[PDB]
Amino acid sequence: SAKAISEQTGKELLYKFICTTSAIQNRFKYARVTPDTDWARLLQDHPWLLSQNLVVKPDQLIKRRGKLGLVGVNLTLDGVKSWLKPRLGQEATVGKATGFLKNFLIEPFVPHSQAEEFYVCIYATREGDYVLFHHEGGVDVGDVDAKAQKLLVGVDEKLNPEDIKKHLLVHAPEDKKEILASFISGLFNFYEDLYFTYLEINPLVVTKDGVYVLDLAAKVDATADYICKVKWGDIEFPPPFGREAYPEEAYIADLDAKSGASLKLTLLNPKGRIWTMVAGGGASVVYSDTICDLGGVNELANYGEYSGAPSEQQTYDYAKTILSLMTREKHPDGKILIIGGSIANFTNVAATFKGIVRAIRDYQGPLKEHEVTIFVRRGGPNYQEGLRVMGEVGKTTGIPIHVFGTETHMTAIVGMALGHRPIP
Amino acid sequence: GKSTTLFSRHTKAIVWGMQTRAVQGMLDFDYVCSRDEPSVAAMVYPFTGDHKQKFYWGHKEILIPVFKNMADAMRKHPEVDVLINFASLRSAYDSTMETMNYAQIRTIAIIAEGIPEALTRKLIKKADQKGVTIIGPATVGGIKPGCFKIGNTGGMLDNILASKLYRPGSVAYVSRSGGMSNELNNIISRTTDGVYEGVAIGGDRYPGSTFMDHVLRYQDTPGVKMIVVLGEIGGTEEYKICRGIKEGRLTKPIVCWCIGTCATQASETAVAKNQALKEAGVFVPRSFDELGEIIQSVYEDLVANGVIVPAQEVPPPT
Repeated sequence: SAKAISEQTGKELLYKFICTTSAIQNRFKYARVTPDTDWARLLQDHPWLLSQNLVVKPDQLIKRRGKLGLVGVNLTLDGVKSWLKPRLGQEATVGKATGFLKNFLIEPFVPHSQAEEFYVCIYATREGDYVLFHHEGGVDVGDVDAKAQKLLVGVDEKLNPEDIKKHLLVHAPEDKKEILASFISGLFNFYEDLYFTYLEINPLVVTKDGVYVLDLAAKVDATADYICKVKWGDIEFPPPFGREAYPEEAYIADLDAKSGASLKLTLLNPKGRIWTMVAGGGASVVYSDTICDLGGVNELANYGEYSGAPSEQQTYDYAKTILSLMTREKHPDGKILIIGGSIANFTNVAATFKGIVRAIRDYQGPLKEHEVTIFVRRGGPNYQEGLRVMGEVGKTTGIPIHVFGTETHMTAIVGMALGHRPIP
Repeated sequence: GKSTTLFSRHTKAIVWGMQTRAVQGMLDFDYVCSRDEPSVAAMVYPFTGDHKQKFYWGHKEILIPVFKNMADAMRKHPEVDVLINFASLRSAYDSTMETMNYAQIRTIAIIAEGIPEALTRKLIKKADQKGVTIIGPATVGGIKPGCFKIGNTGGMLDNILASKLYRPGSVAYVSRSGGMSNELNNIISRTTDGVYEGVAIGGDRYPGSTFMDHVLRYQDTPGVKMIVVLGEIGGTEEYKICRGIKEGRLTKPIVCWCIGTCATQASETAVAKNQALKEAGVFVPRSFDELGEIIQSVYEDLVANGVIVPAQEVPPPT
């Protein structure tokens, strides 16, 4: 899928790889600041921080930074340090999202007029890539999708420089059409070469001195790694602005990275009494839907899946993470584990269930202490053997474990688990 | 122009890749369907020289040729009109593009997950130009009971038998997931006369073929008496179904449920889609939990009105 990259990542790639006759100013003049930054070392590595005034802003995939007052503009290095004191390491809220401001970018301030601010954007659709231009960019740009000139570059077609001039740039200052045209041509070749699916620059600034990339947001098609790795390097794909990942979420992501199997875990409410461990992408969505539909949204602890034929060891490692997570605190009403899924096409149900069984066995004591009840519904290769050892580990440990086959409607166990219907 | 009928009991396919377990799965399916002949005519694999591979057609032993060059395969098997492409994600683009230089091939299933979106747009562009139907990428494929099964679709014979996918029923379906495809096989076989055809279009951003592509085929296939679509939050594909019904292009009973109701643009939510389809006269259940019930309900009405006449169960061969 397409994944966002940081502004600094996007700018670095652009400065490194764009090919344009138009002169791009302040190339590579950026410094990254975190709460662990050694400021004497940073100054020695970016002496340019003393040569002129600066701009500082968070680089954490937050939009509308300027208009929401998250940008410190035209400051001295000390003024940047001052502006950072009450913000860096502190919580901030943007829309319905809250998180710590912990990653900032410092760049040189660029004196310019509003008339020197422009808007450019490129983005992917099934029918090709749209290129957008507007002659009035910036925080004040407004509903740019309604206003911008737009041009579709069709699949396997070329962006014609004459179209850029005769259609995209019709409203641009006549003395800037040439530099703007060269830049956009270059930007598009770069967009295509590095497998971007979204690339926005707002404002793009052009003065007598040349072109400045003041603000950048972007996504690339992450599946293109095998093509672009030579240019991308160790590209990082940051999560949305919000809370930090839990250690267990990071562990599962690392599990995921190490195989063709899909292993995903996101905690919604770590104290919720309803935990799931579902096989199948669609299935995991449907079980969550079902739980919410039946009034359980506030007790829904997690969502995720284990898919694509994971091995017994992988399922063991996934399961033991869930079992640890659900035995941190007691709930007055005990807890529920939904082990569900559709009917697999190639996952070895016997192999994966053996993994879960091993995990249940290692956590049996706390599972009894936490009054965990387990419901299981699953089909696929060797599923009969899987359901057997699962029922069996219930008897052996004294943990209540109700197992069902394809005769039971996939979501039926949710109602059983919540006491909305009887257990057959 | 694109075909209405992709497969039949006479379909012959070429399989690209070294996938002997999948090929044997297809032949076991073919045998239990009482096909006259194996559905796989040949294989193509550029990483080895020509040769033959041993398979079983019932209790009999047979050899399937494996070609190094696709052209040899096409030319020696002019009867083949389906290619199933098991190429890895690094090989999937070129091999699919090359396949479409041979006009006998009307349908391509592309299995691999992880093909860059911009390469898939080029596959789509060429396919639409050539009149070729693409199922996938990132899909297990699809299945047409009694006729043809794509690669691993429908699991083991155990599953093929339990859900009676060895003979046709009257219900067609489309979904993104093959995970959910198998569940649909199961739900449909317990509540109706069974699946007529099922397709999984795959999970990529730009599928080679869309929900509406297949619903149209189903609409134009006499054997299909009702249609089931398992939709999903995101994009506006399902609205094309609404318009089709309102415009009178789509007339057969359609059941649809969009998953993702609990994900908490506005028209792209499962909630909104479910509600709009319902107002358009699509049979939409209160929730997935009632999907089987409503399918069964629509089916029983079609049986009462003589629209569906349930064939008689004949046991399958060995």
